Amino acid sequence: NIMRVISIKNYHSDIKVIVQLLQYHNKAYLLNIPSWDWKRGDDAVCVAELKLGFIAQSCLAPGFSTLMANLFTMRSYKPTPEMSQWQTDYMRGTGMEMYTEYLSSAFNALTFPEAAELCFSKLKLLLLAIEVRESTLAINPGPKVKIENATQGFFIAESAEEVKRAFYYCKNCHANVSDVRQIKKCKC
Amino acid sequence: AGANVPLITELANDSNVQFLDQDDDDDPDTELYMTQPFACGTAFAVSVLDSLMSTSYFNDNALTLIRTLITGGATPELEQILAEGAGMRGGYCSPAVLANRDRCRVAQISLFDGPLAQFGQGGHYGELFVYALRHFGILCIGLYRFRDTNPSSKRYVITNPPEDFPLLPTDQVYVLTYK
Amino acid sequence: RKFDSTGMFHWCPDRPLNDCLQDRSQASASGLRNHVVVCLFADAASPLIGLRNLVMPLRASNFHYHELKPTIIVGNLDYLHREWKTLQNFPKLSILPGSPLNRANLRAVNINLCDMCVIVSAKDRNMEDPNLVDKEAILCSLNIKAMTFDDAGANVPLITELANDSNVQFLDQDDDDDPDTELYMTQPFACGTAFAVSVLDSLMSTSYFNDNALTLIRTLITGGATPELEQILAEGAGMRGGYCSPAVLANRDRCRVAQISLFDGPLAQFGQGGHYGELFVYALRHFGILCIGLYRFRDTNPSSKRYVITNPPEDFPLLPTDQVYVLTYK
Ligand SMILES: [Ca+2]
Ligand SMILES: [Ca+2]
Ligand SMILES: [Ca+2]
Repeated sequence: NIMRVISIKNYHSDIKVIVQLLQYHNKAYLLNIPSWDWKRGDDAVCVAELKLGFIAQSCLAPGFSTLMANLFTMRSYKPTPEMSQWQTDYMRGTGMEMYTEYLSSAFNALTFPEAAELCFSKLKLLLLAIEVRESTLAINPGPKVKIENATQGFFIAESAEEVKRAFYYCKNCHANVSDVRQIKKCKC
Repeated sequence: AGANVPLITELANDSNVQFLDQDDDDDPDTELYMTQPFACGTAFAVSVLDSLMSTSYFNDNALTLIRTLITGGATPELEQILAEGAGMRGGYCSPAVLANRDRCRVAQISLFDGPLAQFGQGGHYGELFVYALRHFGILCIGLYRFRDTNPSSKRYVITNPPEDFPLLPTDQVYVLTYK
Repeated sequence: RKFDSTGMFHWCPDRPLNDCLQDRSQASASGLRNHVVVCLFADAASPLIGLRNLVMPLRASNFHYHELKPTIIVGNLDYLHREWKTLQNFPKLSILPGSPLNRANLRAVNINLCDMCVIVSAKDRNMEDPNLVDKEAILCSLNIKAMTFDDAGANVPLITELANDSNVQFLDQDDDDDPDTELYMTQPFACGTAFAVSVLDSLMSTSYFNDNALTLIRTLITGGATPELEQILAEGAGMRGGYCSPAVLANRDRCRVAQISLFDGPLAQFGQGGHYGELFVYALRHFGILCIGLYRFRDTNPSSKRYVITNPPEDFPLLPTDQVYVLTYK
């Protein structure tokens, strides 16, 4: 797989090459290829780094290994009647996933905790992080970090179209609507 | 204190997850994620990270999100230092560098003691999330609820439940902290 | 000084490995510059290459002791303990343990200030695949090109031995690559960056036709590997000699190969405007020099990759940046 990368990068340098490595010491060889550029999204998905990392965070907070593992497998909620009370609540948790989408102009000049509250209370979307314009990736910052225009927000939600309610939100129009499916309106 | 020892087992095979726990319904047809040992954080197969190749394409930043959240700040700065071959290095460092201790780690908050215990008795998850966010600077991701409530000490994950979801005094809540 | 019985090489008394052994502390302390770096890949069980044959011609009696380029081999101790039996009788030789993929090893050596970094692989050739054969040889060359120094990254001159000819394409990063195209036509070979073994298949034919043409180059390459040596080495006691008589030491005069840049010196006038034919005649009369060919820059209109031109025409224009291959009497 290291040689597969070299052959691609030999043919053409400017290209995104994502690799699945197994051992962590082999990741050092990919980083020393001259064409391999971190900046343009060449991600060496090292399994041993992540595998043990997921486990390591469970030592700090048990069960976190399977909180995160479910966020990246793209699932959908199909509650069969054979399941019990505890399983149906778990299988809803499997259907949640990470998503990136831009916040609307309603969130501009507004603090993080108040913004994350509006996403949860009204829109029903858990807002984790906001990328701030070197684009720094700030996870759950305090009240000091404000929201600039066209900020990329990181959401835990059921689907991507559910997160698109953040993009179509309006303080003038949608502020009195209880049904959250009624926020499909791009017209604000 | 015998079965109450918390442990997590790495596995080569997904089908071998059934042999770990002694009290559940087992089918090799059922996938690894639906099984009782995985749901409770007792197992972790490698197969669940096959989907991570797709997310790295679509969401370039979603992969680098979790590497901050998991490894505890594995910056590219480190990866190039380690590629140079002399291992880890540092010293005492300046106060500008040591101001980078503030980032959000993950943590559990039991709803037995403390100010949040009031919500565990009667109230819902939505009421907890709003109160915790304003005062403390906390995002409640999910719950780690007991399987049996009517007794083994096996708790299962519930990632981002609904607004109106009832809590118990025995629950534990996953949280991103600033402490 | 000490010399071989033939009077062809710089000899030494026999040594143990720990005299010439170094760590990263001791190697960096030694102010190494304008030298050779043998990046050697080998297991303990892997068979002998005979790095003796690499180091021997570098230690030719044509060169003075101060002029010798100090060689630093980088590999296993278990492997080099075998080859030390042959290598021990050569001055300015230094062994540093560990693999040459580690940048901590190369930065201690000062690979940025290297005349030629030779990459060799002693490991078993074709035991698995054709693609995974030169994994170490390619990754080492790419590692050195990628490095940057602060007192020179891609400007480090190196030459890579290869098992497969098709793997030559992966070395250089900026050229048109086809496995249909033979090894000799490729950009890495033409610039002296690669050297496959396959180019010496033709040497079996020349040894039949021109009996003397094979023994010509053994004088010109190995630096006077006389049959006298081969029978001494067959007797099994290694290299030997001492101080030797003035009749034997008068055999230091033979023609070595050398490059002459046309930037400074008296030959610089020809590089500006004149031709190769005008250079050859002037150099031959005054200095006793046969200009064989040129080592011209590929890009002229900027990477530092020069390519070979063996015996060009009489009317061939020169540049001030060119370098000329020459047989000297110095
Ligand atoms: Ca879903
Ligand atoms: Ca079982
Ligand atoms: Ca190439």
